[PDB]
Amino acid sequence: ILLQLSSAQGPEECCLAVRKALDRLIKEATRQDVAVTVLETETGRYSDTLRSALISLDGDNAWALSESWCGTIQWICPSPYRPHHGRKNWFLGIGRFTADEQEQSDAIRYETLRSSGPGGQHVNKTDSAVRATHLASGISVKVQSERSQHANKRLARLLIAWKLEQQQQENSAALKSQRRMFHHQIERGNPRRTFTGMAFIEG
Amino acid sequence: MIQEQTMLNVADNSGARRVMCIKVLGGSHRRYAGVGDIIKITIKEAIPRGKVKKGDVLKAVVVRTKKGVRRPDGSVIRFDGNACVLLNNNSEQPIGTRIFGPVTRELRSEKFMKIISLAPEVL
Amino acid sequence: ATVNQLVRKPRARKVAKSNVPALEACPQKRGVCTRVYTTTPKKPNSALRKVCRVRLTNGFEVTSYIGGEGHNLQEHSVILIRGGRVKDLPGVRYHTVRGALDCSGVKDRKQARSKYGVKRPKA
RNA sequence: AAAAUGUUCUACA
RNA sequence: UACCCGCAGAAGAAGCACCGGCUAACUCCGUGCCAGCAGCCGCGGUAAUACGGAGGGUGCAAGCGUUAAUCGGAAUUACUG
RNA sequence: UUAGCUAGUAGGUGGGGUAACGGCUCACCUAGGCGACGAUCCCUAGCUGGUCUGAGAGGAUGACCAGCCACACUGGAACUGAGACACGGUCCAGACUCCUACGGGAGGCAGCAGUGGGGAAUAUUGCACAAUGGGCGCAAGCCUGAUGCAGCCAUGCCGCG
Ligand SMILES: [Mg+2]
Ligand SMILES: [Mg+2]
Ligand SMILES: [Mg+2]
Ligand SMILES: [Mg+2]
Ligand SMILES: [Mg+2]
Ligand SMILES: [Mg+2]
Ligand SMILES: [Mg+2]
Ligand SMILES: [Mg+2]
Ligand SMILES: [Mg+2]
Ligand SMILES: [Mg+2]
Ligand SMILES: [Mg+2]
Ligand SMILES: [Mg+2]
Ligand SMILES: [Mg+2]
Ligand SMILES: [Mg+2]
Ligand SMILES: [Mg+2]
Ligand SMILES: [Mg+2]
Ligand SMILES: [Mg+2]
Ligand SMILES: [Mg+2]
Ligand SMILES: [Mg+2]
Ligand SMILES: [Mg+2]
Ligand SMILES: [Mg+2]
Ligand SMILES: [Mg+2]
Ligand SMILES: [Mg+2]
Ligand SMILES: [Mg+2]
Ligand SMILES: [Mg+2]
Ligand SMILES: [Mg+2]
Repeated sequence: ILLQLSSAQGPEECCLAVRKALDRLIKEATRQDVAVTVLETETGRYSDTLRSALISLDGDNAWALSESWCGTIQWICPSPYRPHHGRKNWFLGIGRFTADEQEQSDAIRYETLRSSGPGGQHVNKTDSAVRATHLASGISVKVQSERSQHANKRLARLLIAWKLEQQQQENSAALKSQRRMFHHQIERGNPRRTFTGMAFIEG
Repeated sequence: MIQEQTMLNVADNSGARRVMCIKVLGGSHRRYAGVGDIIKITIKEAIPRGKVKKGDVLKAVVVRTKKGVRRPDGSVIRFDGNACVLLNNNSEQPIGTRIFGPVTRELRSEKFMKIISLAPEVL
Repeated sequence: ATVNQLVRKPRARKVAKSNVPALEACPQKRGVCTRVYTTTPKKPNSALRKVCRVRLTNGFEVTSYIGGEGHNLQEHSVILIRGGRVKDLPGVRYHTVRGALDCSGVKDRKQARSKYGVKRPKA
């Protein structure tokens, strides 16, 4: 469920390794009855190389697959892009994220009161501001930027919608930040699994 | 006869020097706390290294009042100042381990027998 | 250089500071691993060096190297640090003593054992 | 007249 | 008690560090910039006398290494200089 | 990268005080005294013989042993006394520990062992006053965790296997 294939800070060989490990995981999920779908996919200098990848899995068997793959993936291969480089231990990271959220229901609750900063007798006395509250959210707004109750109530509906939209936005943005931070917490050492050669020959 | 905003001295060694009653507990619209009464306090002054800290909101039992206590024969015992013993919010047991100055018999009850025992003198 | 100049202001000796200040001139210090992790050596080396962030009895919060192959250290492990910088890990000026208080000896090691806390194998 | 930058470790007593 | 005499029998009694240069002492195997070493210079990415084991060797030895600390080397506060 | 400090302060007279000189203290008078040859202030620290290192000059150091100093739960104070402002004396105050019949009392291992704690780390709740030394005593003798010894530890040096 929502893995993140990353080459951390490793070079184009780590990106190629991300592309090969993604294919290998495709093949394993298919033979193990799990479906794999790419969601976010960033590429390296070469089109066949993968800077990073975001993956959606499915099922209870998906958890077993994610447990077999999460961690550091080591690829033992001499560089195909740098002929006599010397380093041959490109390391990957695979880490599940579960960037999931629920669409809290439209259960807005309205309370219409007087307005702040009145300016006038009929205003001092009329109740035209509308304070809206999203139940099971914690979002309470107070719209008074109009002459009449009804316009404020409509603006309050739009503003509850907009504040839930932001809540979504900061939520997804914190997931963004977490996903990049994954790219900096990948220990290029103890491999969960090690593949060798130019054809990922073992597991 | 302690009410909200009243500053009490601290008859224990919890660390606080001055506390303020912010609520007289035990009844709607209750005005005053005498000796033996539990009040809510905020700590206004404390020693640098004590069990309690400045600004802490906790409980206290009033042990001395300048208003005094009446006895069944009509006698009254007054004190030069108002003083309380700090108590834990939940357990309502004293926080300090030492009671300073005298206390009175109105504390003689299972709630504050520890205070009574620790007190140097009980009027 | 002049004798008069030296009389007025003598040869000031170069004060030398310790490169193991957290030991406070102690051969070893006991500490608690606040965390155990791996890091990358600086150029031109490549590895996961195993280090522990350790809080010592004297309050210092330092990073220590965990030498030998394999270790059993986790958080809240109580270890000894002896000092001695690991050149290619910047900011790592102490070594964990293998075989001291929580840190195991290195498994199946046969030579330079005393350096790794390994008991003499019996045959 | 105008002319910017440059990838990486590099072997050999 | 020291000390002396008798008894039995080689019996009861050897480890630690190091071996690329500094610095005395080198090979094989495992490993493949991993694991690891390291005081410095630096080693390790398949032919590693530098990692880990073994054989051999070197130094010390009921001790041997490491860490800390002071002086030395440092004429690197220089009076000598 | 602390430059000014000082009013009993510096000196004098006199009185008092001390075992004794003395601003030691007091009264009065004078207006001085210290400071760049570092006063004052701040931080650190027991000092020495010595110890380690060093060719030496130096640098570092002051564990043990010996001389000196200071301290004796913290802060004060005096008493007794030849000698103390007194480790195992007194008085007071404070913190802490304890006893209490709640009125009030008790205590101080930085003596030797030992315990807990702290710590990387440092030992036995031993034997004996036989010796040396000390107190008291005419002496016998008593007392002496000084001391002599023993225990534990490769902690060091040396010797041996
Ligand atoms: Mg108007
Ligand atoms: Mg109206
Ligand atoms: Mg060795
Ligand atoms: Mg550019
Ligand atoms: Mg050689
Ligand atoms: Mg080695
Ligand atoms: Mg190679
Ligand atoms: Mg090889
Ligand atoms: Mg070598
Ligand atoms: Mg030196
Ligand atoms: Mg010199
Ligand atoms: Mg006189
Ligand atoms: Mg001191
Ligand atoms: Mg010299
Ligand atoms: Mg004490
Ligand atoms: Mg005292
Ligand atoms: Mg007298
Ligand atoms: Mg004295
Ligand atoms: Mg005593
Ligand atoms: Mg003792
Ligand atoms: Mg102990
Ligand atoms: Mg301890
Ligand atoms: Mg014992
Ligand atoms: Mg005797
Ligand atoms: Mg006796
Ligand atoms: Mg011995």
